[PDB]
Amino acid sequence: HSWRHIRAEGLDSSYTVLFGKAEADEIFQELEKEVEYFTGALARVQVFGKWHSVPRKQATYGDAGLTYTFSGLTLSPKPWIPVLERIRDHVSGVTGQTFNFVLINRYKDGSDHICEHRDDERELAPGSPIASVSFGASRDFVFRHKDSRRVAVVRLPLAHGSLLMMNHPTNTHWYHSLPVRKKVLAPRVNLTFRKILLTA
DNA sequence: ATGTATAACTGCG
DNA sequence: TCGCAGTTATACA
Repeated sequence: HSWRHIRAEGLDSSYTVLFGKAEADEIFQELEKEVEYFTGALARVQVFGKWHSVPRKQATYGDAGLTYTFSGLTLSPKPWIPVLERIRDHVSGVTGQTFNFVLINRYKDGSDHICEHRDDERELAPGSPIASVSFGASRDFVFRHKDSRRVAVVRLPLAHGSLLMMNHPTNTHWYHSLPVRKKVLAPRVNLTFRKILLTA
């Protein structure tokens, strides 16, 4: 059971394949059944002064009593469901890391995507990581650095059943997108777990 | 108060 | 197809 450690100036990440085809497939199907995404008005964001709707499908889940601002739109996460607990318990029992909140993204195909984002936030616990889990289609994850100087970009194929671990830094211009890959045709579900403040 | 960042898009090469 | 340039009008640090 092996890990890859990702390092560049300001960057610390740890990719691994947590799940074999045995359960990752079983879980993927159980996710498609049960996960309820946001629709219409709740699936919208304000970026650069306009409202758009997300080129994907989103959901939030978590412990009771929390709120999460996502790009100028604040909701309360839906209570946990048996499959999300089932996963979280596995991640936690392996990473020794607890989480109260997860943000779920379904991408129907290679043009369903997400845009460059800094985790720069004070909504996360003081020193705590972010666990990114993926199921379905293998898709590229991208890290870009803000600058002024020329240091490279970190591309990463996130496979069916794989865990990516990222540390939250308090001072980093590392942005993360998951760009369009037109050639991809299968669906992809992606759950990033977080530890949220309860102050909200 | 005055600076600065933005989870999205289109139109180029 | 893919990546990079340029947003845009409030929001908030």
